[PDB]
Amino acid sequence: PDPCYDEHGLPRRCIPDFVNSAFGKEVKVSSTCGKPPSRYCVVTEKGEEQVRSCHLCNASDPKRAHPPSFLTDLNNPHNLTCWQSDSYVQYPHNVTLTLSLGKKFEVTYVSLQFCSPRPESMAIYKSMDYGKTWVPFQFYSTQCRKMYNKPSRAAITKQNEQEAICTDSHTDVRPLSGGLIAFSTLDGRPTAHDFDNSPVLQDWVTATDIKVTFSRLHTFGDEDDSELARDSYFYAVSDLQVGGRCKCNGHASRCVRDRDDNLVCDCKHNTAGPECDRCKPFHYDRPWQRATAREANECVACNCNLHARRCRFNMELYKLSGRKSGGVCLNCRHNTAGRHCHYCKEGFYRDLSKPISHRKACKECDCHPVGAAGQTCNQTTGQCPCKDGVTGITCNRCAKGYQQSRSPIAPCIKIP
Ligand SMILES: *[C@@H]1O[C@H](CO)[C@@H](O)[C@H](O)[C@H]1NC(C)=O
Ligand SMILES: *[C@@H]1O[C@H](CO)[C@@H](O)[C@H](O)[C@H]1NC(C)=O
Ligand SMILES: *[C@@H]1O[C@H](CO)[C@@H](O)[C@H](O)[C@H]1NC(C)=O
Ligand SMILES: [Ca+2]
Ligand SMILES: [Cl-]
Ligand SMILES: [Cl-]
Ligand SMILES: [Mg+2]
Repeated sequence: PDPCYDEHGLPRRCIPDFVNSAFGKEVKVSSTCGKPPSRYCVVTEKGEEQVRSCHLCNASDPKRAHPPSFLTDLNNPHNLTCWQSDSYVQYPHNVTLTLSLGKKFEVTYVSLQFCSPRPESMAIYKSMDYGKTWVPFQFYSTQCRKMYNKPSRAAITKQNEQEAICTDSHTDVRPLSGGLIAFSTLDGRPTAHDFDNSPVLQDWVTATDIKVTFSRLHTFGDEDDSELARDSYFYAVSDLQVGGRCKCNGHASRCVRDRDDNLVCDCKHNTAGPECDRCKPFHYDRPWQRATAREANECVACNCNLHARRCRFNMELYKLSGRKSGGVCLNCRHNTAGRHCHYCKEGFYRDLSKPISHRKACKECDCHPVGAAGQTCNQTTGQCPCKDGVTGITCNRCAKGYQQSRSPIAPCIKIP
């Protein structure tokens, strides 16, 4: 039935399936050819020598068009579909593709398959917010310092596992077609074998949005002086994939769509939030944790003895509890008061025929106006303070050895 839970009832860690989060998703592209229609030449090889061809890009024409929708469409090797950029975009100048996922993902690989020859310099970035800000995932260039101001193949140390390497790898042509770029978020990082227990990595792989930027271009022609180049140079890619899973903090087996049309974890274990990053309301007894293989870490309910609908977590009480219970109740109802709403407030006492949860569990003090030396009774017992000859819970009768008078000042008087 439910993978988020045991054979019997018990919370166990759960993860959504690894998928290609890009598939069929519309990517935004800085440029697309065919408006206005345009000719493009491509120089290529029969292995010993250079052969050059020519073609047209027409947005209008399906057979001769190349939309951004071809980046994520179903990839068939034998029948290829390529997005193609404009021409005469080249350093400085970049073509940029961004993919909004609408929700936070754990990204394993970002991978590209190029129709043109691969870029001399390109960069992958991610966004953790919703497309406001961008931090570098990885750089690719022949000259790293000159292009991106990054050292060449910088070692990754435990000290910083979140820096982006810039490599000269995957900058080569050949291939002038079908070159792959595969970026791995966890590759060469010292705590990756430990990922589940490695928060900084768990942060690293977390993205809402993914951006690819192509900067410098190979010139495969390749006259000096005044050369109005006979050859156009562009960027063309048949496939863009980002592999990974919806980020649920181990608290969900799946993500789903809202009544508000938003992708969110279908959150289990008494958790809430788009990432399951925090506890569901009234569930504040212990603090929030990421589910692990060893520990499910379900948010547990506050105990209000059915007298309060909201509570808050107190870390200090949690600690002094032996890290057992930290919740305290808010705005107890039904004339109760205290951490757990476990006692009646002043002016009331605890009727002990009724269970602590009972809505009537706290009776109003009924303290007899004449036989009692004061109005507020004992919260736990119900006993009113009793003037000298008087007894009863309510201070309503005379003791043995005492006789009743008609006086409101002195109701019970000792015999001889
Ligand atoms: C592009 O192809 C379309 C086919 O619908 C054709 O009508 C047009 O003449 C071609 N060139 C353009 C759009 O100028
Ligand atoms: C290539 O794919 C398109 C997609 O509709 C199809 O119309 C076309 O016939 C395919 N070409 C071949 C040779 O299979
Ligand atoms: C193009 O890329 C440069 C460096 O790649 C980047 O700083 C810039 O934001 C991009 N284009 C713009 C915004 O002019
Ligand atoms: Ca394609
Ligand atoms: Cl093409
Ligand atoms: Cl390579
Ligand atoms: Mg092409």
